[PDB]
Amino acid sequence: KVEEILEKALELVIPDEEEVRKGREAEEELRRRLDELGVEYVFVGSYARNTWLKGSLEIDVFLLFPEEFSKEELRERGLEIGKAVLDSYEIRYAEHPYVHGVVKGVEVDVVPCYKLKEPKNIKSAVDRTPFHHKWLEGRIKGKENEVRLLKGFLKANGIYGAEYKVRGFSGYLCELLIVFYGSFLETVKNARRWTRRTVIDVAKGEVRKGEEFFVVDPVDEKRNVAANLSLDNLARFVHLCREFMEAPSLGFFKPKHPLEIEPERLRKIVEERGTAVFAVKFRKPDIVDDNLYPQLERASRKIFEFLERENFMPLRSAFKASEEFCYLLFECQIKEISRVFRRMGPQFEDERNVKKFLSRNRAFRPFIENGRWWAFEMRKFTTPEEGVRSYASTHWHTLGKNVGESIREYFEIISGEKLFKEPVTAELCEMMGVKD
RNA sequence: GGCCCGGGGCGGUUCGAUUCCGCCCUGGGCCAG
Repeated sequence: KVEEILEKALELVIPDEEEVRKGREAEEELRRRLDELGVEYVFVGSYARNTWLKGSLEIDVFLLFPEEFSKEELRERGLEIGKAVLDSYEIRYAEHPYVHGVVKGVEVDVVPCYKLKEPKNIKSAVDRTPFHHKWLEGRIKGKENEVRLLKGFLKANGIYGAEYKVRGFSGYLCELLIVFYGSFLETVKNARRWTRRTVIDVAKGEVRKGEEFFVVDPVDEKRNVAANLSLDNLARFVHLCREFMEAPSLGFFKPKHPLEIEPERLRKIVEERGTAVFAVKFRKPDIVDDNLYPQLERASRKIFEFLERENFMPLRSAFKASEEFCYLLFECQIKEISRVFRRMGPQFEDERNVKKFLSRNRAFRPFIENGRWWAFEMRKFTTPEEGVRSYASTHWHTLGKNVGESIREYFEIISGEKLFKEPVTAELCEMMGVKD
């Protein structure tokens, strides 16, 4: 039953003593190092508030800087500090560059920011993290394990991150929800009544109807914390809460096995579906996931849309990434359409336009039907693949700055066996609802 | 980089395009780190 299951679950989300101590001695050594240089800092993030999920230990140290400092000064002293304070350092880049490293074995993030009083005057998102901590540090005390269960849940089912690869619930959003509902269970029990029009103003301890799913930042009434959450993902969650409440289980907190299918079975299935299944392969632009994916979607979409307006009756799109390449997969209901198709002309009454409509020499001689003229034209392509090779070769520019640039220079369309050998059998099964 | 909203030019396609497919400049807003 519910309580039972949550009890054995705490064992998958709560970090064990050796993992907790390791983090401690790290926080310990790090505080020492920063103090021996006396820098004005503050630990924030799930580690600060002991809400981090077992296996995801990371300390996030924030360096407070005067309001007048020029951004550049913040990066330079920020880089300097991290340098002298870390065992190993490697510069990373978000809205502004920062340093990421390791101390006594654990991950550490060193982010520069402005020490400020009162939400406005914030220049970057980083400048808000400090507040979010101050606001969260007092109210979350005594619920960490709830935050954890809830993170483990979302993670287990692939919707925990808030980056563009997941488009799920950011950690902050998670804690914000525990603070509102009081515990994991109350959260799950209430999410079942969530709609795409639901608003959640933690600050006013209220819930209302809006024009989109909106969780208002306690610190900033205009910022939506769940801003990046995909409508579908929001759905999957509600549905996950309804199923969990109906039949609790520990399986909801255990990641689902990759479950890979032998290419031969997968070939039969597509044969059984009798659809056109092909992919568009091209070299992965060497860029960060936050830019790669929003592009892959655009790409997948433009092509999906080229496909349906072209009457190839697309059923689902999908994409995958690799160190090596990128695959835009598709499945159409039409392997081959006719060459002739009908075009709509003007109404018989409109002599002018009709005349011009007939000035176009065509191979088939247009006819009348229901008052207006029609014509028979010939397609430039007759299969989905044939068409996608056309759309891509000429519209690459509209498939995302980077993705589109790599497609322009090189890309190929795959299919058949040659396809179930590529590193994409998994997505294809998801795309096709393959089960068992 | 992506999304949203808005200006000024174009190209293609069409009997017919502000209205489909796209490209230039270009103003504001938002998202991820």
